[PDB]
Amino acid sequence: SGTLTVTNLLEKVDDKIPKTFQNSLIHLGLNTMKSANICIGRPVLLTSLNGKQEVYTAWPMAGFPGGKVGLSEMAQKNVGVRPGDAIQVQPLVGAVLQAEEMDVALSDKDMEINEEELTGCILRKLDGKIVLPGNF
Amino acid sequence: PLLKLLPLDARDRGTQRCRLGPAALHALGARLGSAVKISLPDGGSCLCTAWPRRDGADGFVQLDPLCASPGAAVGASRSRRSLSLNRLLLVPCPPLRRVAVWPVLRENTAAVLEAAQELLRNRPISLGHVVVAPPGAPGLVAALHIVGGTPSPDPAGLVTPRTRVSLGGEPPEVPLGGLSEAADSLRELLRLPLRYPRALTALGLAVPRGVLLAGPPGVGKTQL
Amino acid sequence: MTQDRPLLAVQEALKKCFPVVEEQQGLWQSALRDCQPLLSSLSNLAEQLQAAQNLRFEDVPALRAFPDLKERLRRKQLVAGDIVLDKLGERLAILLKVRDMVSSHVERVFQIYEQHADTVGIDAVLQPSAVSPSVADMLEWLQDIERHYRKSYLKRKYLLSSIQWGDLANIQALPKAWDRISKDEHQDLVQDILLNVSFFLEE
Ligand SMILES: Nc1ncnc2c1ncn2[C@@H]1O[C@H](COP(=O)(O)OP(=O)(O)OP(=O)(O)O)[C@@H](O)[C@H]1O
Repeated sequence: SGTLTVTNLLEKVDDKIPKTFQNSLIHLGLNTMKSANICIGRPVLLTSLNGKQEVYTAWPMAGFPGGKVGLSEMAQKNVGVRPGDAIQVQPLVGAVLQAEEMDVALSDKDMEINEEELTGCILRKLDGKIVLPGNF
Repeated sequence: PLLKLLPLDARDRGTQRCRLGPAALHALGARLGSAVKISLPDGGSCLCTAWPRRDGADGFVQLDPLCASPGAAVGASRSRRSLSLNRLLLVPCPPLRRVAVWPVLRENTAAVLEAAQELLRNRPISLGHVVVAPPGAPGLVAALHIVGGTPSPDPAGLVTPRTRVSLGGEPPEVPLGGLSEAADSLRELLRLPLRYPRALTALGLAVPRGVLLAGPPGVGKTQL
Repeated sequence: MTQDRPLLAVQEALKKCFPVVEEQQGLWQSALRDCQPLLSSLSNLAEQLQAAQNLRFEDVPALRAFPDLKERLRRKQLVAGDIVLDKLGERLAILLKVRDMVSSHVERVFQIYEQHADTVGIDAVLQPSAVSPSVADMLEWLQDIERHYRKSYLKRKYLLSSIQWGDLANIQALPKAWDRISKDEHQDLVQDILLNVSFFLEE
């Protein structure tokens, strides 16, 4: 009742996924998502065996082999996931609130960058992303 | 019970929507879109529509003041004040048949009347209230002041697509001495090109229009 | 059983309301795709008419055997301008019909909810599901669609009503103010709502 198995995301299919949910997305089968009471568009919380966590958005896939959560490769690096492992998926009953101050630490150091339009690229491509300390 | 105040999202800006939790909607007994009068903490009041939060969590209040008392747009929430629930009321809205508005235009009668009908379409409004146009609105009306109505919007009411819109109107420093001698020398020149509704076109010429002020740096020429 | 009929009365009203919005969105995109080469042609005619207005027709030494050329050339150029503008008023009438029937269907949905309001609770409206969003989300999205259609129609109507043949810098700037109207809106609004409600519609 919560332990599923990871797989890669079905390719193509980019004309049936709304544009606001592009970079924050997992895919699930309809009977699996009906079983563990997850709704469409609501966030879910993912916990691995190492105790690393992530908050993403569910989409009805209508296809993925029943019992298979689909994640991208950045998610698999961020939680720490090889394809063929176990993961814990839960729905969120609490509250999500608007952030106002986010201390980010740049990794490495490329050309020091125009800061304000780097902030414009951050706030344009990442919108509605639920943040945790330690995520990339 | 105390509820917090939060700044509004980018989808509630200019929509007249109040975002409440489910326990406050159970205590108010309101449906979706019903009229809620909010008595503000720093004086004044506003009128809003009740819509639920997506999260389902109770203990938070957001509000967008569009129909406001004049000089009561104090809904900025930097200091995070808390509102009590005893200050929100469920207000019945009968439909109206005639309104009376006074428009504040941006810097003919039919375009101003068409822009008033278009702004006030399907909204709850009260008496002595300013309706502010949203940013990016088409047209020329920037604000409306509500003056009167025949089913009497003192406990407020709803404009309908078949109501009538009519236009009435009733809107209810250092002196520096020492330059007195030269202050009126300026007026004996400049008063005559200030009382000119093309009257000097009709009879006369134009006294000069090109004055020059001179003096030492510090006698207060710019303040004159 | 007693409360079974009120909620399914609102749900078939939403099921009737959404494909109407899909059909008029297709009509709106066809009219907006038709409007652009007419505006480019009107900018070309404004260039030709300003270049004719700059010039004197007696100092040119070849053009003395035809001493009436200016009003004949001006008459033809302005007969082509009237053709383009009547074609443009036809596109504006198509956008008006789209706006009117979308607003009537949304008002019908809110009227049937107001009739069946107090029987169903708040908690039946707020409940989501694994195939469908809640009733309150879909009503809010319908209200957003109606407000977007009203605002875009009046912005395009006032831009089309400010065209005069005594000021010609306006006619050469019209082309980019139309693209600035189309770039200021919420991008991909109707398609995201229809993709969210398609699982509720097909079931
Ligand atoms: N009656 C007065 N006559 C002269 N100065 C005054 C008088 N009353 C106040 N002041 C002082 O003069 C200041 C006004 O300075 P102001 O900027 O007008 O100077 P200015 O003569 O225009 O300067 P500048 O020559 O640099 O343009 C006031 O802020 C005040 O400190």
